[PDB]
Amino acid sequence: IGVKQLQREIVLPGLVWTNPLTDFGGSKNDTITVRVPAITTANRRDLRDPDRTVIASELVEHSFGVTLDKHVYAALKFTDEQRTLDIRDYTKQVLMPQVSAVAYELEDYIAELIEGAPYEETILIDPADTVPAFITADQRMGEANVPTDSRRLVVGSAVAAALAKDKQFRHADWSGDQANAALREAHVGRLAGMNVIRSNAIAPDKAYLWHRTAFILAYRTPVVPEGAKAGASFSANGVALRWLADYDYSQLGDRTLLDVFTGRKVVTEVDGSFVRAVELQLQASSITIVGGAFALATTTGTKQLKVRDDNGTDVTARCTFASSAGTKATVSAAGLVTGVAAGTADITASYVPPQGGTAKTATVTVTVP
Amino acid sequence: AYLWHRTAFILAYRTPVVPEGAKAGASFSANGVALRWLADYDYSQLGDRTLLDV
Amino acid sequence: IFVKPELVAEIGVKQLQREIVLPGLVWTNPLDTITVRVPAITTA
Repeated sequence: IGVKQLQREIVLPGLVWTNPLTDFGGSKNDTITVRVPAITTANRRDLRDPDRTVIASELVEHSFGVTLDKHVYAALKFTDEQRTLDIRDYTKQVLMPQVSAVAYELEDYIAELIEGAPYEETILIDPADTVPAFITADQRMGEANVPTDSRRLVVGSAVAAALAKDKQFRHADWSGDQANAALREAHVGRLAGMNVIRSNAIAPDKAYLWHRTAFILAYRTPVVPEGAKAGASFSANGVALRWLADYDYSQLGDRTLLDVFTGRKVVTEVDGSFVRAVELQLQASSITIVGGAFALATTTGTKQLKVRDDNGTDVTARCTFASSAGTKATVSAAGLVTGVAAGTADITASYVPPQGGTAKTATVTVTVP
Repeated sequence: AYLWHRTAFILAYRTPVVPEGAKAGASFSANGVALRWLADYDYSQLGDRTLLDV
Repeated sequence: IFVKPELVAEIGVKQLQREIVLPGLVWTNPLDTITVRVPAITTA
């Protein structure tokens, strides 16, 4: 007994600024202005110059603002009962799935914050040699005079897989370690100073290296309403959640709300330049449609085609599909090929390479029954 | 101006009872007459209602 | 130019309001409807 569905792990919320400052509603428009200390400019003058005039400097302190903008909430209605027919095992059903969903929603919020931050350029990591890519990332961090300490890197499944595939660490003599952590185990040790942290929430082919002073996350636990007969203050992996179920009456409503206030901020410069973080994207060079040749399902069926790169990442969302026999076989935008006429056709999937240039194309035949 | 005897000019107060979905708190009893505090959260809307009535 | 915060204070500035004097000078009765009996006066 027990076939519990596979579920994600909460790793990202523990690697970001959780409530750097407490009070937010005490200021206008629920936002707080943070001042950044300024710097002074200098000047040079030749000795024995006929002109004794001097040029004054300027000291202007640019400041930014952190604002609460989002309200993560989870709504659920009990099955026309309050005590036994819906929550027959208390604190083990309904509550646990709702808490897990809210935690995953906050994790996705943090992931959206990290991915949507303007990274300007993009470090293209090659599977042949990941260490040079990480060294380039270190160089990018060094150029902006970022402090060496408190630099954390979060990698995806594909990044860790490519690190394992790299011959630098696998051979155990190029990596120096005699225990062969890359082969005897699946955990890659810290490289280029930063440690390796695995996170499946982010895109598998995307890795993000950022200093501690890169992102701002604000979390506010709502106060327990005074007009609710129920109420709870259950926490969730470091952030508390507000639970209310006040028996909304109306259509015999047993609605339950698990909510918490969340707010995002990206740290920029005085002129505006996100040079405090870097992103690494795998240099995909070959793609192929999984499953090889296939018939379909029947003469009037559908099949969701899937395409994977050489590295082993799902790229179905970011691939285009074309049919050279559209009358024989009909393909959708997402790759859902539908069989309209029995026969033999071909479908070509094209993927734009992250490194740029011509799009990699792969053609697979289909035999619609 | 008004000059009246204590017998005249009477007033009546009830101090009603709270409904089922009350979630009431403490009492106030302003200027002698008692008052009831009602606090009802409206899940359908975005607000909470507080009522002091008699 | 130095950016500075804002200040909102409150020192003895109370909005003018009325005074509760009239309540307590009237015959208040607790509690559908209330009926008060009027005693009768006879004649001789």
